[PDB]
Amino acid sequence: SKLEAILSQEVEAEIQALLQEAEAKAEAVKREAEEKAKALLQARERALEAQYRAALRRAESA
Amino acid sequence: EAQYRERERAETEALLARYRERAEAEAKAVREKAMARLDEAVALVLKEVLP
Repeated sequence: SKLEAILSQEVEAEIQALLQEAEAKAEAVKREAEEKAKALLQARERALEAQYRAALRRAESA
Repeated sequence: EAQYRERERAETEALLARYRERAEAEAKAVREKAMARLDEAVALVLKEVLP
């Protein structure tokens, strides 16, 4: 029937909105985890490089 | 971290060995420079101590 198909289309629209919101939030989660793997890979690399440099400065001073 | 740790060990040892070698060379060089140049100054101190 007509309103039968209308209610079925409303259920399909709810499922569509649910899956689109799931895609958006999963993309945001993997994005922020990618930036935290990023910028953490920045911070510890710069810290260890500076530790290596300070060790070389102290060795040549000694 | 393992890579930069072993790089730190290798570079620090390889630089400190050259520092030890330059120290030994500098000490032997200043002794051999001072030894042949000696006996000029012993007359100076022996002349200025004595009245």
